[PDB]
Amino acid sequence: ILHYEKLSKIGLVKGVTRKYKIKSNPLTKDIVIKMIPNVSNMSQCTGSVMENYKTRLNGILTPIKGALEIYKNNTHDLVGDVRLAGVIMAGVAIGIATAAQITAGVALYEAMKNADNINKLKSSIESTNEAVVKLQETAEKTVYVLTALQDYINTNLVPTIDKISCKQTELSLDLALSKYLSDLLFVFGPNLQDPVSNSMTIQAISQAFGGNYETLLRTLGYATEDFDDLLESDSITGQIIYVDLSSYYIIVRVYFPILTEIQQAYIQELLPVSFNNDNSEWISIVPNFILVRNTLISNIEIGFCLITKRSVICNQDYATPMTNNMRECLTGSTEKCPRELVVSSHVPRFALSNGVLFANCISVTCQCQTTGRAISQSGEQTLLMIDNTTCPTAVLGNVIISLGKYLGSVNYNSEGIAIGPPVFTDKVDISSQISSMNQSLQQSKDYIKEAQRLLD
Amino acid sequence: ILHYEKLSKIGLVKGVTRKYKIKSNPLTKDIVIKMIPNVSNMSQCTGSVMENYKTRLNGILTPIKGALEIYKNNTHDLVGDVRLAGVIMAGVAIGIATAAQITAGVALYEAMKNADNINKLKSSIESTNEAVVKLQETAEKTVYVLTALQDYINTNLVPTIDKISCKQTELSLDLALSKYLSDLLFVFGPNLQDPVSNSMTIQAISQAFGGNYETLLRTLGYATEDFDDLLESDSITGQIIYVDLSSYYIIVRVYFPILTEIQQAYIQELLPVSFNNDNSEWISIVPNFILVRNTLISNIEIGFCLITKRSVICNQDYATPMTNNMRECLTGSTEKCPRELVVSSHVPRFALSNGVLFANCISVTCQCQTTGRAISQSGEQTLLMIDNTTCPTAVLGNVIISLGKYLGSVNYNSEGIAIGPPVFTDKVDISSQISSMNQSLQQSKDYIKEAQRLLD
Amino acid sequence: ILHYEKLSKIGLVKGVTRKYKIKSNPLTKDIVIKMIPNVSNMSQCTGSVMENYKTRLNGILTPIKGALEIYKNNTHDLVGDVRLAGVIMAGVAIGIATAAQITAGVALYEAMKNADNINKLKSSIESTNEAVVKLQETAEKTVYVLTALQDYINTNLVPTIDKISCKQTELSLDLALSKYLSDLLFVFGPNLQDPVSNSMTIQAISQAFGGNYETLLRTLGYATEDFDDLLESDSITGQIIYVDLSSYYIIVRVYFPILTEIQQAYIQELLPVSFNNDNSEWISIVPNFILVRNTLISNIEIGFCLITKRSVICNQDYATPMTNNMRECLTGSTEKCPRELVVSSHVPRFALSNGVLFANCISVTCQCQTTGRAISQSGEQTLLMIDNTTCPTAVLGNVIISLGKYLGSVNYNSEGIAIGPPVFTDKVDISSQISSMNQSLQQSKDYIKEAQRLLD
Amino acid sequence: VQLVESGGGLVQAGGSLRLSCAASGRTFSSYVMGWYRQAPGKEREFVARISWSGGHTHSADSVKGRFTISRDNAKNTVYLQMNSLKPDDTAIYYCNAEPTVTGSWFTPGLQSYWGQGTQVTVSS
Amino acid sequence: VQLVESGGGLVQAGGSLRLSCAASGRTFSSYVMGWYRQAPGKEREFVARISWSGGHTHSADSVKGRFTISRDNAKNTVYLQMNSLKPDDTAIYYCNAEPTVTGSWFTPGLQSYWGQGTQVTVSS
Amino acid sequence: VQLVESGGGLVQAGGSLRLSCAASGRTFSSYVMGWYRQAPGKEREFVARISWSGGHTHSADSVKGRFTISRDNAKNTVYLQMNSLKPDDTAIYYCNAEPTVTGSWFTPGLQSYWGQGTQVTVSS
Ligand SMILES: *[C@@H]1O[C@H](CO)[C@@H](O)[C@H](O)[C@H]1NC(C)=O
Ligand SMILES: *[C@@H]1O[C@H](CO)[C@@H](O)[C@H](O)[C@H]1NC(C)=O
Ligand SMILES: *[C@@H]1O[C@H](CO)[C@@H](O)[C@H](O)[C@H]1NC(C)=O
Ligand SMILES: *[C@@H]1O[C@H](CO)[C@@H](O)[C@H](O)[C@H]1NC(C)=O
Ligand SMILES: *[C@@H]1O[C@H](CO)[C@@H](O)[C@H](O)[C@H]1NC(C)=O
Ligand SMILES: *[C@@H]1O[C@H](CO)[C@@H](O)[C@H](O)[C@H]1NC(C)=O
Ligand SMILES: *[C@@H]1O[C@H](CO)[C@@H](O)[C@H](O)[C@H]1NC(C)=O
Ligand SMILES: *[C@@H]1O[C@H](CO)[C@@H](O)[C@H](O)[C@H]1NC(C)=O
Ligand SMILES: *[C@@H]1O[C@H](CO)[C@@H](O)[C@H](O)[C@H]1NC(C)=O
Ligand SMILES: *[C@@H]1O[C@H](CO)[C@@H](O)[C@H](O)[C@H]1NC(C)=O
Ligand SMILES: *[C@@H]1O[C@H](CO)[C@@H](O)[C@H](O)[C@H]1NC(C)=O
Ligand SMILES: *[C@@H]1O[C@H](CO)[C@@H](O)[C@H](O)[C@H]1NC(C)=O
Repeated sequence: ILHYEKLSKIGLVKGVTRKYKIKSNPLTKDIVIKMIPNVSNMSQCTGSVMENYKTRLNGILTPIKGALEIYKNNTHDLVGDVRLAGVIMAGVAIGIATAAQITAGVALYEAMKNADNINKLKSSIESTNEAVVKLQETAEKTVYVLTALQDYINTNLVPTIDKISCKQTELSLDLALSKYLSDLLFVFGPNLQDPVSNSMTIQAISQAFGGNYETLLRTLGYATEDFDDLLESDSITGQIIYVDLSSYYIIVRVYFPILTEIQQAYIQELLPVSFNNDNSEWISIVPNFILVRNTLISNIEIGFCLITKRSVICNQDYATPMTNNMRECLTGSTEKCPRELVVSSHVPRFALSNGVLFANCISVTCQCQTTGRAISQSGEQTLLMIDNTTCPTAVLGNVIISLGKYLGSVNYNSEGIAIGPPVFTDKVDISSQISSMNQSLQQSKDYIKEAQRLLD
Repeated sequence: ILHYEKLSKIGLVKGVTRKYKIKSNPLTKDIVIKMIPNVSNMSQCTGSVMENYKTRLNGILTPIKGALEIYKNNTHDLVGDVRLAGVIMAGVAIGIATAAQITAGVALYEAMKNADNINKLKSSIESTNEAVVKLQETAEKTVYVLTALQDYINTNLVPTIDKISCKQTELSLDLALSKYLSDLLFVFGPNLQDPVSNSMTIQAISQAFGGNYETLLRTLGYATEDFDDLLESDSITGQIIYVDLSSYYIIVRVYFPILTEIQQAYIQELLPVSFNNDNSEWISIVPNFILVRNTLISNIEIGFCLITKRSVICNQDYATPMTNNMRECLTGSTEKCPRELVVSSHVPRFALSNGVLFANCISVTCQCQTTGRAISQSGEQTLLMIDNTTCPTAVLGNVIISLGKYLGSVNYNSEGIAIGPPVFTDKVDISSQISSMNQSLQQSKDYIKEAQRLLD
Repeated sequence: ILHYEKLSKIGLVKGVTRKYKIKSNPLTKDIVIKMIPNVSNMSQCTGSVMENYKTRLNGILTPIKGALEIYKNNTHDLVGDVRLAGVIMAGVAIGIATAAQITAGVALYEAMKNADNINKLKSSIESTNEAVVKLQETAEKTVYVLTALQDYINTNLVPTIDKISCKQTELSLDLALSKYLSDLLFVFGPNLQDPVSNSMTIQAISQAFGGNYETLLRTLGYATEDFDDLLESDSITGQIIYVDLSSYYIIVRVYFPILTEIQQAYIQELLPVSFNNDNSEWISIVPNFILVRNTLISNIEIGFCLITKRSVICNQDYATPMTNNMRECLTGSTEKCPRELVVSSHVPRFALSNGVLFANCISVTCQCQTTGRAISQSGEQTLLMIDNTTCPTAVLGNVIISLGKYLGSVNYNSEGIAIGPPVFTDKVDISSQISSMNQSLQQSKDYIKEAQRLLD
Repeated sequence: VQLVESGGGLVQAGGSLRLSCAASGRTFSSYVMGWYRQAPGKEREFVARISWSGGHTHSADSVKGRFTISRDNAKNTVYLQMNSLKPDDTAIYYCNAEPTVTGSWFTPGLQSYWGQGTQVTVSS
Repeated sequence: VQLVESGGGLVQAGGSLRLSCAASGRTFSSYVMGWYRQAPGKEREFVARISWSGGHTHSADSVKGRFTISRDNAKNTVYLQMNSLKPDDTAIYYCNAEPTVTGSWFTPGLQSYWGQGTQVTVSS
Repeated sequence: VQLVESGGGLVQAGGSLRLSCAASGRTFSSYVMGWYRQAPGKEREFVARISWSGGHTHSADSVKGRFTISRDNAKNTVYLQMNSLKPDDTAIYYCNAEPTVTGSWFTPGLQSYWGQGTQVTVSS
């Protein structure tokens, strides 16, 4: 669709085409995180530290529970109908809520039914004594418990209990609990005012467990090649289903997606390169990633996605509209494309695509050793293309490259093209540029008003 | 003030009103951080490691002290007057300084008088051997010392001193000091060129103590319910008062605020929702938090503040001005409000406020089960409101909600409104859009200039 | 060059002049990072944990090697010529590549020659048993090996092997390996799709070694006073030269720059201060750092550089162009400088430069203790300058300052100046302001079109 | 929508099978397919899952390498290839189909379809 | 500005008191109020602090739970309610008032005001 | 471009020397200068480096404090001052010059110039 060879003369080069793939249909598994460790092995040297700890940690879980009780008890199961089965929500009592938040309210109720099975294991949860342990939910199902600091207690304190004094053992425990709380607050502190939401990435939830999210995922028992990609694309997420202030454990439901490609959609990356105009170097200012869907052109805010070597992985659809004036650049009207003046000493001056070099040879010593003659561009040409029809191997700086053959028009080096208007992109410049335009318009507007009014 | 029910038809919904609350009137407490640990328990296996360490760590404290001496000896106490008591600052010698920095220079001198009491404890400071220890400043007063790594030495190395060789004990110590320095530089390296400034948040200072800022605050002995909120709004801050290159401790003064509400001020959040126009979906582009003070409307850069469920906590006043063309939207001239085209597949299409749904029922299958009939909007309507007077319970997607009654004008579903101009928000689109405007102006300007000149 | 004293009346003050210095001519040293620790001291309690670990870690190194093999075997040494000596690159096979990436391809080949010497030590690499060890590459050269977790195994597990059960020892090992992988993925996971590039900062590479980059640098054996500055300016970098899936070690080449000053170039910082106009406080909106090269004025995106107390350190040239309308402000045409309305309660209201105060005395209680008389500005003056010719000592708020003498024009307090147009900088305001301008232009354009068409 | 499983039966331990699920209607080109099995005296456990294009698969770690899954959009079928079956693998196998959804992580009442199930058993 | 404390005296250990500070002038609605006490042979120590609205309070951990503070902007007073006094609680108690300031974390010469102080003592 | 070293010879252990490298041409004002030494039976090892302005220096840790380097852009020379030479310091010393480059961390074929080398030895 887009006119590559016209677009190329203004300092752009065709990048690698990437498939567009996104999250879909997540699976669910429930796990319990126990925030307070077990110390019965050496209780005689714990003293009061565990009472102070519980007094503080209770102070940060109670706001979460209070915010979650709203949806958890202002909703009911539908009765009196058989054509539809589902929940019913007391909108009058909920008051103000977003569509996404209301949807999470349904998932929470749907999950609460299963969480109540785990709630019967309360006596075993309190008796754990390893970092990871497996419990029989029923003869038919099992749940995994992850303990915050049981490894440190089992490894450093329990063995040295005879050499270090009882006082210093207690103190060496206090520092660990305090360090852990100092970290935990960044996730479960006041920043978590909407725990009903189901979008918190699992790397955040895992801060309740020393950040060792690798084990927290290994316990799920799923396996796929996409595992490294789903992690980095922030697609794996966990929702807080239940919390119990009498034992300091939270139950989280983990959602595990499977990736899907989107049909007839691809992302075209564009490599920019500086070019000559008059005596000045210029760079065209156009979006670096162009997204095509069903031959419609749109702009993607790619900062939210993972740009792998072959495809772009996004946790959700991130397309955004494009001004029609800009679209005209991509469909071949180079007069529309803005350009910014180059004033730094180092900026890219050549690139390679399909084995053909595009080079701003006015600023780099382009030449080819097959004949030893230099390559030179006159002031009329913005860029030169180099291929094996002119010379088989060429040198740039001191890099030596062997070249392919160009597939487009043979006269590329002799056509030239109509370049567009200059623009400045700095935020403080923009704030000045808007006012400067307004003053210029105002001088013009006063002319029309006077001629219409005074010389009607 | 602002005209909600006109504003609503362009895809906005009234969010939760929040009180506006800020820092005030901090208290001060002084504490010592000792950066080099004590190793006399096992000195024979330290070898040379402590001399190399001191050689490096001195190299990063000396640039801090050099920047602090400037104010510490170019200032004097006022004499020869009794109408005022205070400092006097040698502006000729200070040379170039900001107003905030000069103010912190007064605080430094005011604090230096107390720090010199702590300076008499130098022999005891060097003789600490726990992670926290309490010292008598006088019979009247006490200071706390926090030691960098004393727990690790007391817990891992001192017990194993017999089983591990002396060489590997020295090496296992060297790694720990080097790890600590690798972290410390991110706060006390070159980024801290202005240590006189009194605004460094205490989470940063606590990097001198392994980031266990919870103990560094527990030692203060203050208690308040606000404690989690003052932390997370970054309102608690520490100033470096003194440093001693012969013993490697710094004295920091901690400032502890109490919060205040601001009278007659509140923040109105607005929930956006997409709406139909023509066949296209649109989103109106207006500031999502509107700040009202004494019925002046102004714009807040809320990213500097903490949005709790009931109030916004800011470490200082963050209001900013609003363009009068934008204000005209909020006081009800919907013709002004810009809108951006929707081209992603998923963006919010309904919301709830006061138990009344606002729904873009052209794109979600709105219906109500009390009769089983569908709800439909014609192309003239941007949104529908749904309430229990049209039908008591309604379905969206497959969420089922029970509804309140609307308080405003009864005819909401029949008015329609004058929707405003389209706009595109991407930074590269803006960099195009200014130039396109300029070319359009220039053709117009040339018409006036020629007519005025050639046919004068 | 720039007109400080005219520019000063609009609320700007001359800051500290800083020298401009940047990275140059880096040196190179090669080191080996071994990612899997050695456990032969307690192999009987490792069980299957090492097989699962290798199975996972292999899964993240194989994509790196695959991306690196491209340049490593599609290039050859030049033969058949003596006028030039160098590599030759198979551009046909490389296909698509940026100029920077191609350059790194040459450096990789140049380094691969030396890496093959290290490749012969494979038997010794696998037999390491300390966190840091030195190996004889030849009788003439030595290489350093850094092991990921050898200290933890040597310090916590190897001594307690008799007190803790074999099962719990194995489990306490598993948690450590899993924690390490949880951290490593943020650097070597899918975000590292271009390992050929030579710009990755060493603080990132060091995540393969617990982040203790201090030791990874100490082993290089270089010493310089710039060491703290090169670190924080992100100028030190490491390139992955080789990887071996049979032993899980990577070889990285470390580049160590030396700083260079740029001739006839300096950065002028400008301190902003609010000023009075009508009854309103205003702030002029101009770039806070002005970069002058050979008396040309340009704008620097200083966020990429380190602003030390005496000079700015940048890892590369960061100049950017400036609109000529803005430049006119700096060369003395104050009518051009935009200004934003002040609506916050706290904003700077005075500053000190060369011992002379510039103060917005309409908002602060300016006065002189030498006489006790207050200082007052009429509505015609934007700011007042205070020096020892008017008062030897002055008070602001309750700060007491002693003042120098002004070197410029004596009548500064009586001249006044022509202030510029108002502007609003919020991003949502800009999105509204562009459309408002367009509507105003359109009403004007329709006038010209109609008069030209209908009354031709 | 109707699904039907086929090819079950009895095999010697260490044997192999090719369980085949067949679909109906034109809509088959967009459904996430998968398999669940119900061992006697155990809850229905997940086995494998496959995207619409067949380029992406996900499965329980307990069957990693042991089992492989593929789909054919021309025949409108899903194939599960089992190797080295152990005695514990005996269970009823159910074919599963689920319409593709994105955006929200949860979708209330998302319509799911299940096959009729088929028997698989292993003899020592 | 003038402040006056009232209601001191002697209690048995475990007793309770209502120390009351009263203010003057119309300006009272903006001042951060608080209390400091001075046990014999000790520096003046902090007790409690209360915002203008009474909605926010801050206190020494040594008196957490034991003491509570409130203010009344119609009477222009501050009340300190003490429970279960220990023998160590004996001190002079001072009422403290301080104008609200924000922005900078330090404010040179910010005008404090102090009451006259009143006596509290505890018998075992 | 031509470089030439001078001032070598023999000194008693603990002695001192002033090795002086001299340059040619007007281009000397932009070249990063430095010294490399070749101990018998060892690879050429780095000693010191100095920027164009002389304001920045870099050197091996093995010679920290022991050696100091300076340059003179008027004379077009580089001076290396050695103190307390140990027996191991005996080696051939080579003067090195390298044009200033920035931007990329690597520069293919960057033209480097080397002096003729000079002898230094130490007697116990
Ligand atoms: C803790 O105590 C239990 C018995 O109460 C014992 O089985 C276990 O071994 C102890 N922990 C360790 C680390 O020895
Ligand atoms: C229901 O929610 C409210 C609101 O938090 C709470 O007070 C109450 O305890 C909850 N439970 C019941 C049974 O009402
Ligand atoms: C030029 O490149 C093409 C590949 O695009 C190749 O087929 C052809 O043989 C090359 N010709 C020469 C002379 O190198
Ligand atoms: C518009 O373009 C003209 C050149 O045609 C230029 O002089 C002027 O500065 C530009 N103005 C704006 C506001 O872009
Ligand atoms: C260190 O030595 C002192 C003096 O003998 C002793 O009091 C202290 O307990 C020792 N520390 C440990 C951890 O044993
Ligand atoms: C302040 O003291 C330091 C240390 O003695 C000294 O370097 C500095 O010059 C002193 N200040 C002045 C203005 O001399
Ligand atoms: C409608 O909602 C209001 C609450 O806003 C309630 O008082 C009223 O009873 C409801 N009416 C019906 C018919 O549901
Ligand atoms: C201004 O509005 C018109 C429609 O009235 C539109 O065609 C044009 O593209 C707009 N121009 C700018 C610069 O916004
Ligand atoms: C590990 O074993 C080696 C012998 O194979 C021994 O020399 C070394 O001391 C052991 N490690 C420790 C920490 O004792
Ligand atoms: C060369 O590179 C290719 C592409 O990765 C790889 O398959 C091959 O093993 C490499 N080595 C050789 C000798 O071809
Ligand atoms: C005023 O300041 C100058 C320094 O700028 C100083 O030389 C002069 O003595 C001062 N005069 C008085 C009267 O303070
Ligand atoms: C332009 O300036 C006039 C005053 O001269 C002002 O009323 C108007 O709002 C401004 N418009 C824009 C788009 O800046």
